Amino acid sequence: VPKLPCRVDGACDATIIKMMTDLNKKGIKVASVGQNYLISIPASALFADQSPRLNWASYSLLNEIAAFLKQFRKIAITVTSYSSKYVSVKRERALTLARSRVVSEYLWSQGVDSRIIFTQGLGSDKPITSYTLGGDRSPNARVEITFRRAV
Amino acid sequence: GDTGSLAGLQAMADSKYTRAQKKQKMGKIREMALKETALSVGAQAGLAWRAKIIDEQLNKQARNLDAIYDFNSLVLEHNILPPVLLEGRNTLNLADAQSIRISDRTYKVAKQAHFITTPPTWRQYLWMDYVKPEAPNVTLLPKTKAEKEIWCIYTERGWKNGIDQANTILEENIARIKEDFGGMILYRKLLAMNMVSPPYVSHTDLGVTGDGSEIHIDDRVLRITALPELNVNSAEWRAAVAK
Amino acid sequence: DGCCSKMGGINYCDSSAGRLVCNNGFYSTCYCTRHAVMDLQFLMGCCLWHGGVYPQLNSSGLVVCNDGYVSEECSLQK
Amino acid sequence: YGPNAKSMPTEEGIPPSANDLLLHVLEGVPPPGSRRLVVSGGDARAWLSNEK
Repeated sequence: VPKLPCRVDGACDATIIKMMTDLNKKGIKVASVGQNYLISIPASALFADQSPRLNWASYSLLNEIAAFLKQFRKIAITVTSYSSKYVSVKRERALTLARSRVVSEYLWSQGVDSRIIFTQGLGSDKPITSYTLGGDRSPNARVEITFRRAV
Repeated sequence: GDTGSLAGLQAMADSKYTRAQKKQKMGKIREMALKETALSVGAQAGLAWRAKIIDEQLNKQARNLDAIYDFNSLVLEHNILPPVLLEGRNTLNLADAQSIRISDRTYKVAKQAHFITTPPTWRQYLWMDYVKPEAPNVTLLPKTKAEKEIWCIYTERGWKNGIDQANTILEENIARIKEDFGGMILYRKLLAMNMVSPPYVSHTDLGVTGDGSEIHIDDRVLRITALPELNVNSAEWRAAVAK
Repeated sequence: DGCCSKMGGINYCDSSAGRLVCNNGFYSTCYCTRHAVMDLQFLMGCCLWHGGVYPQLNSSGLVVCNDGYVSEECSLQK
Repeated sequence: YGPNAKSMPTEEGIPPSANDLLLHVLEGVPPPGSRRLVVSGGDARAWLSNEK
């Protein structure tokens, strides 16, 4: 018992449920089914308007994301980016790809023990709502992270 | 004293030195025993504590260690540990008078190459063994503040000596793993240089064999017939150039 | 030692993956058996990555592992 | 047959194939006459028979 650690390190399910409740009421979608977990971020709170640049206040939200991500034992994390149609196809494809690269690199720089980090963007080909009046304010412009908790 | 030692003997002629020396003699035969005990306990504590610190520090940078010390890339095609070679330059020996021997360079086979089952990592070379000791078992005890403070200072010296001993242990280990890795690198260099015969491995393979109770479907026998060794036919020595 | 705290409590310990199951359907953080996927990155004892401690009864301070190498780092000095 | 025995069982090149005990330890049967061991930290079982 002093020789064998009682649990995985730095873990408390009460902290897990409390911080995911705070995240859900703050505005980030958290979805749990089976052992798989999906977290969705609307883009307007993170980036600038049609821009692959990082707002300064978003670093706190990224740190909260990293703190919740630390509390799980993973193998592979996947990052997907999505947008609305603005000019072209490849313009928003590059915007999604660059945003995914940015968030993946900062996530790896922070301390999460992933083995695989996958990143890709899709542009404006997979909408979740046919209502498309807003631009970057529209909620279908988004970034998803998917993973599966293992054992 | 004995510096301006005529005056030193004249100071020894004074009687207060006599009544200091006579009381100090019985302490002199007494207090020296505790010093080695202080040295031993400081040595044990310092060695163990420095060992724990260096094992933690070694665990801190584990990924870069496997990054630099890739055994697994160095293996040959039939899972062969490469042999070890030693190179020396500018050899001179003086046997006696009327005897001087001169060599330009020399090479030595250290470990002949053989079969292997898994690439050895660094942990059998670089890990420091740790145990936890929890038994200060000292017969001696101080009596006065003088005994306490000399116990303190000799404890400090033993603590530092234990630290130095652990660091020397690390230095010996890192030298050993350095020479092993350098020998393998030099094998690759000389095999490119075409001064060493490659390993040569024969094989036979037989089909189904056994009795009516035991079978093996395919039974392959693999055996190495030629140990890698240096050649002395010097005319077949490959060159080198750069641009 | 509350493992399913802010949960429904402890249901039972699975013996396959060695994890507790809370009363809500989540795998808890705690372990529940010794045969688990459980990370160990530190060890004790002497003669590690060697033959272990030889079972001899040496009066001298040297202890030599079963591969024949001497562990002076655990062997007490003169 | 004479008063002295004779055979030629040399077989100088051929290695032994494998021990039969590997199949029993594959199926999970402990090898006979051995004793169990203690494994903790992974998902494994182990035994010690002939100091092997």
